[PDB]
Amino acid sequence: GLFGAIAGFIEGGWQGMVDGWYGYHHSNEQGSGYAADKESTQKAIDGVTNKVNSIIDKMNTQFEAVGREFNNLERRIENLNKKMEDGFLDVWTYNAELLVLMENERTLDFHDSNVKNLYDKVRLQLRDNAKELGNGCFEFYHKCDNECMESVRNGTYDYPQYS
Amino acid sequence: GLFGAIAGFIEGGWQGMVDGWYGYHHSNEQGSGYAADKESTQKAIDGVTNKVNSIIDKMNTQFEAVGREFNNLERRIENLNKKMEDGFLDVWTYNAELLVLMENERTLDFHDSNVKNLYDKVRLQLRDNAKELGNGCFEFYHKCDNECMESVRNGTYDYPQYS
Amino acid sequence: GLFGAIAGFIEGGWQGMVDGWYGYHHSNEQGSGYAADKESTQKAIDGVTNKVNSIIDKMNTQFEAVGREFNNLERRIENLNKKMEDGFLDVWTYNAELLVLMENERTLDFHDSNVKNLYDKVRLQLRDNAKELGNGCFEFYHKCDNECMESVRNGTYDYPQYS
Amino acid sequence: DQICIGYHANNSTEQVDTIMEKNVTVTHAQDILEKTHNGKLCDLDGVKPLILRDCSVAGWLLGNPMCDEFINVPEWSYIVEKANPVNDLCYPGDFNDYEELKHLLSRINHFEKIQIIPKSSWSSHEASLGVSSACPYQGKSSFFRNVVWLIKKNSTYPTIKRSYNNTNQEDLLVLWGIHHPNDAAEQTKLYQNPTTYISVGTSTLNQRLVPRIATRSKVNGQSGRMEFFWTILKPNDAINFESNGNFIAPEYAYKIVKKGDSTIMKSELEYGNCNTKCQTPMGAINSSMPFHNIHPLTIGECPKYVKSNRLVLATGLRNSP
Amino acid sequence: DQICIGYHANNSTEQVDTIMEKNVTVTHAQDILEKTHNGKLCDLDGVKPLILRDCSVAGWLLGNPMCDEFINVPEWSYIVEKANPVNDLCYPGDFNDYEELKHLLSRINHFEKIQIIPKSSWSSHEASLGVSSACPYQGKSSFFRNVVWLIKKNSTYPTIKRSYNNTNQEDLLVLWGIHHPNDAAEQTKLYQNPTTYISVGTSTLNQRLVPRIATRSKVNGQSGRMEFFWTILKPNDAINFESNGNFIAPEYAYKIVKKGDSTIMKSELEYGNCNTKCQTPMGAINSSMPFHNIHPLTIGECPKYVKSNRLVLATGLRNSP
Amino acid sequence: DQICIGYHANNSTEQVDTIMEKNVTVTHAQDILEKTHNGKLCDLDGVKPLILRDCSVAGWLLGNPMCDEFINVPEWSYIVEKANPVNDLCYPGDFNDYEELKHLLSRINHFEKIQIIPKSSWSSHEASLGVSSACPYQGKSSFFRNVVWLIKKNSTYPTIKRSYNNTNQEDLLVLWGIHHPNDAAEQTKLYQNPTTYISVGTSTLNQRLVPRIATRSKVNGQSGRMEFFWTILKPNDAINFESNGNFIAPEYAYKIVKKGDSTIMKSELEYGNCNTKCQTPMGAINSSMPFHNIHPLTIGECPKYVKSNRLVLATGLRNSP
Ligand SMILES: CC(=O)N[C@@H]1[C@@H](O[C@@H]2O[C@@H](C)[C@@H](O)[C@@H](O)[C@@H]2O)[C@H](O[C@H]2O[C@H](CO)[C@H](O)[C@H](O[C@]3(C(=O)O)C[C@H](O)[C@@H](NC(C)=O)[C@H]([C@H](O)[C@H](O)CO)O3)[C@H]2O)[C@@H](CO)O[C@H]1O
Ligand SMILES: CC(=O)N[C@@H]1[C@@H](O[C@@H]2O[C@@H](C)[C@@H](O)[C@@H](O)[C@@H]2O)[C@H](O[C@H]2O[C@H](CO)[C@H](O)[C@H](O[C@]3(C(=O)O)C[C@H](O)[C@@H](NC(C)=O)[C@H]([C@H](O)[C@H](O)CO)O3)[C@H]2O)[C@@H](CO)O[C@H]1O
Ligand SMILES: CC(=O)N[C@@H]1[C@@H](O[C@@H]2O[C@@H](C)[C@@H](O)[C@@H](O)[C@@H]2O)[C@H](O[C@H]2O[C@H](CO)[C@H](O)[C@H](O[C@]3(C(=O)O)C[C@H](O)[C@@H](NC(C)=O)[C@H]([C@H](O)[C@H](O)CO)O3)[C@H]2O)[C@@H](CO)O[C@H]1O
Ligand SMILES: *[C@@H]1O[C@H](CO)[C@@H](O)[C@H](O)[C@H]1NC(C)=O
Ligand SMILES: *[C@@H]1O[C@H](CO)[C@@H](O)[C@H](O)[C@H]1NC(C)=O
Ligand SMILES: *[C@@H]1O[C@H](CO)[C@@H](O)[C@H](O)[C@H]1NC(C)=O
Ligand SMILES: *[C@@H]1O[C@H](CO)[C@@H](O)[C@H](O)[C@H]1NC(C)=O
Ligand SMILES: *[C@@H]1O[C@H](CO)[C@@H](O)[C@H](O)[C@H]1NC(C)=O
Ligand SMILES: *[C@@H]1O[C@H](CO)[C@@H](O)[C@H](O)[C@H]1NC(C)=O
Ligand SMILES: *[C@H]1O[C@H](CO)[C@@H](O)[C@H](O)[C@H]1NC(C)=O
Ligand SMILES: *[C@H]1O[C@H](CO)[C@@H](O)[C@H](O)[C@H]1NC(C)=O
Ligand SMILES: *[C@H]1O[C@H](CO)[C@@H](O)[C@H](O)[C@H]1NC(C)=O
Repeated sequence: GLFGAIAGFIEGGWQGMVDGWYGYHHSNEQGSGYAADKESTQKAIDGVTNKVNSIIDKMNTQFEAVGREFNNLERRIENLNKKMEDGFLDVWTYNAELLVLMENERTLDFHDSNVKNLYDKVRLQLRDNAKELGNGCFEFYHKCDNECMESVRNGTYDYPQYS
Repeated sequence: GLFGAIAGFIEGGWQGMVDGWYGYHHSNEQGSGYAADKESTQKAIDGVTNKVNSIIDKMNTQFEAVGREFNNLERRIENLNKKMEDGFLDVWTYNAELLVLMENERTLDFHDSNVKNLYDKVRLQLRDNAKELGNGCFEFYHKCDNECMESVRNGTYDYPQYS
Repeated sequence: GLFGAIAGFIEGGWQGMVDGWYGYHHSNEQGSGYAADKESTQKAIDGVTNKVNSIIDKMNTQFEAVGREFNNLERRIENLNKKMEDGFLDVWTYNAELLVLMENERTLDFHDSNVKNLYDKVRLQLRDNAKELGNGCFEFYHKCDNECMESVRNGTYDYPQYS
Repeated sequence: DQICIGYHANNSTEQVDTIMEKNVTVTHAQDILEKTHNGKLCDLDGVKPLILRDCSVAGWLLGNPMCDEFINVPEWSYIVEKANPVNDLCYPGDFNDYEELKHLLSRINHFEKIQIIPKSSWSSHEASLGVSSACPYQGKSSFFRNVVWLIKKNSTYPTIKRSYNNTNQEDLLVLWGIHHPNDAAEQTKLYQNPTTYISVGTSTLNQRLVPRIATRSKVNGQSGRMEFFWTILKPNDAINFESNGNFIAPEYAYKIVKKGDSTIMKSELEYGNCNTKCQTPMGAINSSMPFHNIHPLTIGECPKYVKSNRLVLATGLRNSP
Repeated sequence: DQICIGYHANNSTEQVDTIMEKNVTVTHAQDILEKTHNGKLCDLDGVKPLILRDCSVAGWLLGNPMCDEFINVPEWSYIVEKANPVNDLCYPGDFNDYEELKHLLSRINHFEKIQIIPKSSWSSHEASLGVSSACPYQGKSSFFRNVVWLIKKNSTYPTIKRSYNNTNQEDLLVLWGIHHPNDAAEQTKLYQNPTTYISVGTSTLNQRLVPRIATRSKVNGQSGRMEFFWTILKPNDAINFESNGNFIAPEYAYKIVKKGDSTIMKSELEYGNCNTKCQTPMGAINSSMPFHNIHPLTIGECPKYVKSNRLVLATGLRNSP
Repeated sequence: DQICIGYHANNSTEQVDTIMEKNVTVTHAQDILEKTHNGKLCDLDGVKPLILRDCSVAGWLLGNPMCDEFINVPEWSYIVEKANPVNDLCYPGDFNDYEELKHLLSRINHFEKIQIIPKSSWSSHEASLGVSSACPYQGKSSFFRNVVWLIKKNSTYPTIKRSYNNTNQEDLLVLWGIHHPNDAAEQTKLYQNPTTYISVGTSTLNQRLVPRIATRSKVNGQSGRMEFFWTILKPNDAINFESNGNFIAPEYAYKIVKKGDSTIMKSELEYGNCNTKCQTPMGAINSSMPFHNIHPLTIGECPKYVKSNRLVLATGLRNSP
C-alpha cells in the first residue's frame, strides 16, 4: 500500500483484535493483550460511512429508460431511440464501475494511512526511550507496567520520567 | 489527513504566518517569529492553479441544450428529445460535482503532504543535533541564533559544526 | 511528489541503474555498484500493467456513432440526432482525457511511494547502526563489505552483530 | 517489554477490485448491486396492473369480442402487453397514430366507458348486420363492440349527420373507422353509393376520409380492410360526423377520469398474485440496494439500473492470509 | 531554542465538501458556479431581440392585423415568444410544417419583406372583400396582411394561373393558403365552382390541395378553416399557382438576407432595455464563472449549465478552529 | 562505506499530463490513441465494398442507365456513396420513404435481382416507347431499367390488373412508380383517360395513387415528375396492381438473400485496392490501440473514437534532468 504500513513494515493483521480496526498489543511481566484505539477507528468509520453515502447520492439521480413504440416505417427514430437509451446506460454503468474501482483503492490506502499515523503518533511520544524494532513494535528500555502501557495509549506517556 | 501533519502531529495552523502557506517559527534568546517557506508555498500555488484551470478546461466543452418544437401528434419524439436533453444534464452535473468532491479531497491531502515533506526536510538536516518534540518543533542542543535559524531555513544547516 | 522521495530528499534518478525501477547503490573499499530491488520493481510492474488493462477495459464498451439520413422537412430530428451523437462523443472524450490525467498523477505518486517504502525498509533494518545522511544514503559506522551490503539488500542485515 | 501497533484481521473472504489489483480480500465490504427478483408480475403499491393477456391495446380499445374481459376495466398501476398478442385487429386493417395513442396511455391510469351514440338510434340505417367471420364470438360472426358497422336499409344509404357535445368535465377518447371494400361491386352491395366519404370535425379536427379500393391478400379470411382513427375531444366541445357510406360509427367512447404515471410494459409473463414497490418485465424487486441489474425499464420506487455483474465497495481494510 | 514547522490559518469560514467529509472549513476557496442573473430580457451583443410580445411566429409571418408592430422587422439576435400567445391564427386553422419552419428560423437573423403578387394585379377576380370578423383591425373586419383571400367577380371564379420567378440572389420564403368552407352552399357562395383545387409547383414542389368540407365547432366565431403552407423558393427558380377556387394568394414573401446563429426563446418576460453577452429565458448573465445553474437554454458566450446548487473548489488548506 | 536508495533515470523525452502539472517527462509511457490511417477506401475482411461512384442508392435501385455497373451486384461488406452524386433521379421526381429504405440497407449485405413482370408480357399495352431525354443511354433516350413506363396502344389504355405471388422463401423489395404529367392535354396524349389511379395491395399494403397535375420548373429538361414507391413483399404473399393510367410497372424486384451488418458510408474517396479490419470514410485503420481520433462513423473491429489529439499514459516514473 501507499503508506507502507499494512502488509508493509507491519506484515499482518491481528485476528485477536476484534473491538476495532487499529490498535495496540502490549507484552510485559504482567501479561499481554490487544486494545483497540477508539479515536482512529471511529474516524475511519465516519470517513467510510460518508463515502458510501456520498457514492450512493451521486448515483441517486441518473438516467431512466422509457418504453417508446414505433411503427414499421419509423425505423430510423426507433434506432435513434435505442442508441440514446443504450448510450446512457453505458455512460452510467461506466461511472458506477469506475467510481467503485477508484474509491476502493482510496479506501484501502486510507486504512493504510491511519495505521501509519497511529504508528508515528506512538513513535513520536516514545522518542529515544524505546527501540524501534522495524515490525510495528517498540521495545522499552525501562520496565513498562500496565499503567505505563496505558499512558502510551493515552497519549500521556511521560518521556521526562523514563528518560 | 492522509499524511498526518495537518491537524495531526501539528495540531493547528498559525494565524501569525500571513506571507505563506507553509513555513517556520523560531524562538531563541534574541526573539521569535514566523518565516514563510517560499519554495514549498510557490509549488503549492502552481499545483492548485493548474488544477483549477485543468478542471475548468475539461468542462469547457460539454452538452448545450437546444429548443425544439413538436406538435400534438409528435409526443413520442418530444419525449425522446426531453429525455436526451435531461440525460446529458445529469451526466454533466454528476461529472462536475464528483470532480469537485474528488479533487477537493486531493487538494487538502496535497497541502498535508507539503507540510510533511517540509517537516522531514528539516528533520533530515538536523538529525541528532536536536530533540524531535513530537509537535512539529525541534529543540536544539546547541544555542541557535538567528543566523543558525536561517541556515535551517536555507537548507544549509551545518551538522558537522554543531555536532 | 506526495511521498517526498522522488525529486525530493532523493534529488535525482540513476542513469546507471538499468535492470530495475528502484534499487540500491553501495560504495566501500572493494568498489561500488547498482543493484535493482526485484520485489518492489515487479510489484510496480504488476500494478501499472493492471492499471493500463483496467483503463482499456472500462473504455472498451462505449458509444458508437451510426449514419442516419433525414430529408429536408425532417430537420428537427436530424438536429436531435446530431446533438445526441455529438453529446456522447463529448462525454466519452471527457472520460478518457480525465481518467488519463487522474491516473497519470496516481502513477507518478505510486512510484514515489514505492521508493519511500523501500527507503524506510532499509532505514528500519539499519536503525542506529548507520548515519542517515538526508539524501537517500546511509553511512555505516562499521566497515560494510559486499556480503554486509548483500544482507541489507537481503532484508537480512544482522543489527545485533554490528551493534 | 514492548508495545506494538497493528490492525484488524478476520475470517472474511469477501474480495473487491481496484485499478491496480483485482480480487483483493478485505475484512469488510458492502455489496450495492441488487442481483435478484421474484420472477413474477406483481401489484404495484397494492394497485393491480392491467394485464391484457393475449389481447393488444387496439383489441381492448376497439372492443374486440375476445377481449370481453377488458370491458369497463378498473384502474391500473401499469399495463402489461405481450410482444405478439394474437387478439389484435380481428378484421384486418390499420390503426392510425397507434403509437402516439399508446404513448398517451403512459399518462393514463383509468378509463371510464360511456355511450355517446346509441346503437338503437340508427333509425334510418341498418346497424345490427355489421359483422364478420374475422371477428367471431361464441361460434357466431361478431365485430368490435365499441363501434357500429353501418349498412344500407332497404337498398338505400342516406347521408348521416351526427353531432355529440362533450358535457363531461373530462377529455374524451373517441374512436371511429372507415371500411375499405374489395371492389366496386362490394361498395354498392354494402352502401350502394359508388363514391363515398366521411367528414369528422371538432374545434381542432378537420378530417375527410374516402375509401381506397384495392385487391388485397386475405388476412383472417378477409381481403377487406378497416382503418381506425381517434381523437381527444375536450370538454364543452362537439364532434361532427357526416358520411354517405363506409362509416364505422362510435357506440362507446372512453372517458379519461385519472391521469397519472403509468407504462405499457412488454412481457410474456402472467400474474404472480404478489405485491411490490418496484416492478420490471422480468419480475418484481424488493431491496434497499442503490443499484440493480435486472432490466432497464422499471416502474415505481426503484434502484438505478446498471449493466454490471458486480458492484462491491470496500469498507474494511486488506485482510491478511 | 527551537524551530517549528507549521501551516497557515486565518479567519475564513468558507467550507468545501469531499467524499469522506462535508463542510470542511478551508483558508481559501474558489466558487465556480454562477448563481445570479439580472431578471431581464436583454440585447445580445448590442443587437436587440425580436420580442413578439403577444403575437406568435405564425401571426407575425402571416401578417395578422394585431401584429402590425412586426411588419418589416429589423434584424434580431434572437426571438422571444410566449408559451401561449393570444394573437396566433385569428381565423381558425392549421399551419403546415409549422415546427419545421420554426426550426428554420433558428438559422435566420433577418427577413426582408417583398411583394411578389400585387393585390391590384387581380383584375379578373375580387381581392378586397376577402376579410373576416375573426381577424379584426380598428373595429373593422380584416385579414392576414401578407396573403389575399380571393373571391369570385360578378358571380364567376375563372381559373387562376400565376407564376413568379425568383430573380433575387436569395432563398425566398413563400406563404400561401387554402380555405375550407362549412358546407356546399358556402363553397358556391364564395367561389361558385363546386369542386376546386390548388396546384403549386417549383423545381421541387409538386402540390395539389383540395378543400375538405366538414361541420366544425366555432373557433373565434367561425367554423370555416384556413390551412397555410410554405416553401423556400431558391434563386433563379419559379413558383407556379393554378386554382379554380378557395385560394389564399401570396401578396408578400419574406426574403432571407442574413443566415446566422439565432434561437426562439420561450419566455413570459418583456424587455429590460439592458445589454448582455449571455442570455437566458429567466434573465441575462454577466460572470467569469465556468458554470451556472440558471437555465439550460442559453444563447451567446455562456458558462456551462449544471443542476448544482453549489460548486466550490478548495484552493487553500484545512483551516484551524 | 554507504548504501543508498534510488530510482531509475534514462534518456527518454516522453511527457505526460496530470491535473497539477503538464508536460512531465517520464522514463516510460504508453500512447493509447491511434492517430493515423492509410487514406484509402478498402476491402473489409477481404469483402469488397459496394462503391456507387457517382450513382446514388436511388439511381442504382431504380436502374438508372448510367448505373449499368450496378446491375446484379455482388455482395458487399459496406456501401460507399458520395455527398452529392450526379446520377440520381435522371427523370425528376421524389423517392417515397427513401431514408427509411436506405436505413433498411444497413441490415442488408446482398441483393439478387429477379424478374417478376416480364416486359414482353404487356400484350394489351405499349411498353417499349416509355423513355425520355432526361435518362439518356448511348446518346439515345432511355429509362430506369428496372421499371416499365407503360403507355396506351392504338389510342386506348385498358385497365391493368396484375398480381405476383412471392414463391421465394425470402423477403422481396418491390419498386414501382406513378407519373405526374404537365397538363390535361399531356395526360390524354399519354394515357387518354382523364382521371386515373394506381391501386397496390398486399397483406399489409393498401395504397391508391392519383396523378397530381401542376406547372413545374424544368429539371433535367423535363417538367413532368415521377414519384417512386416501394414495399417489402414477404414470402407466400402476393402484390396486386390495378391502374387505368400513369403506371410505372415493376420489371425487376430485388431479392434479399443475405441480412448482415452493413452501413452506407458517405465519402468522396474512390478505391485503394487494399484490405482492412476497420474502415472509416477518411481511410482504413490498422492498430492495436484502444482509441483513435480519425472519424466517428466506422465499420468493423475498431478502437473507440475520441476527439482527443493526445492520450498518453505514464507507465514509468518522473525522469530526472
Ligand atoms: C366460392 C364463392 O364464391 N363463395 C361465395 C362467397 O365468396 C367467396 O367465398 C369466401 C368464403 C372466400 O372463399 C372468398 O374467396 C369469396 O369471397 C360469398 O361471400 C364470402 O366472400 C365475401 C368477399 O367477397 C366475404 O368475405 C364474405 O364474408 C363476410 C364476412 O366478413 O364474414 C360476410 C359478412 O356477412 C359480410 N358483412 C357485411 C357487414 O357485409 C362481410 C363483408 O361484406 C365483407 O367482409 C366486406 O369486405 O363479408 C364471405 O361470406 C358468400 C356470401 O355472399 O357466398 C358464397 O357462395
Ligand atoms: C342566425 C343567422 O342565420 N344569422 C345570419 C348569419 O349566419 C349565422 O349567424 C352568425 C352570426 C353565426 O351565429 C353563425 O352561426 C351563422 O352562420 C350570416 O352570416 C354569418 O355567418 C356566416 C357563416 O354561415 C359567416 O360566419 C359570416 O361571417 C363572415 C366572417 O368571417 O366574418 C363574414 C365575411 O364577410 C365572410 N367573408 C368572406 C370573404 O366570405 C366570411 C366567410 O364567408 C366565412 O368565414 C367562410 O367560412 O364570413 C357571418 O356574417 C349573416 C350575414 O351573412 O346574416 C345573419 O342573419
Ligand atoms: C417549342 C416546342 O413547342 N417544341 C415542341 C416540344 O415541346 C417543347 O419543346 C421542348 C424541347 C422544350 O423546350 C419544352 O419547352 C416544350 O415541351 C415537343 O416535345 C417536347 O416537350 C415535351 C413536354 O411538353 C416533352 O418534354 C418531350 O420530351 C419527352 C422526353 O421526356 O424526352 C419525349 C418522350 O418521347 C416522351 N416520352 C413519353 C413516354 O411520352 C416524354 C413524355 O411525354 C414527358 O416527359 C411527360 O411529361 O417527353 C419533348 O420532346 C416536341 C415533340 O413532342 O415537338 C417540339 O416542336
Ligand atoms: C477474480 O475472481 C474471479 C471469480 O472469482 C475469477 O474468474 C477471475 O479470473 C479473477 N481475476 C483475476 C485477475 O485473478
Ligand atoms: C355544447 O357545446 C357547445 C359548443 O358547440 C358549448 O358552447 C355549449 O356550452 C355546450 N353545452 C350544452 C349544454 O349544449
Ligand atoms: C453542511 O452545511 C449545510 C449548510 O450550512 C447544512 O445544511 C448541512 O446539514 C451540513 N451537512 C452536514 C453533513 O453536516
Ligand atoms: C427566370 O427563371 C428561369 C427558370 O424558369 C431562369 O432560367 C431564368 O434565368 C430566370 N430569369 C429571368 C430574368 O427570367
Ligand atoms: C506542453 O507542450 C506542448 C507541446 O510540446 C506545448 O505546445 C504546450 O504549450 C506545453 N504546455 C505547457 C503548459 O507548458
Ligand atoms: C401463393 O400465394 C398464396 C396466398 O395468396 C399462398 O397461399 C400460396 O401457397 C402461394 N403459392 C402458390 C404456388 O400458389
Ligand atoms: C491515562 O492513564 C494513566 C495511568 O497510566 C492515568 O493515571 C491517567 O489519568 C490517564 N490519562 C488519561 C488522559 O486518560
Ligand atoms: C544562508 O544564511 C547564512 C547565514 O546564516 C548565509 O551565510 C548564507 O549565505 C545563506 N545561504 C543561502 C543559500 O541563502
Ligand atoms: C543473503 O546474503 C548473505 C551473504 O551476505 C547470505 O549468507 C544469506 O544466506 C543470504 N540470505 C538470503 C535470504 O538471501
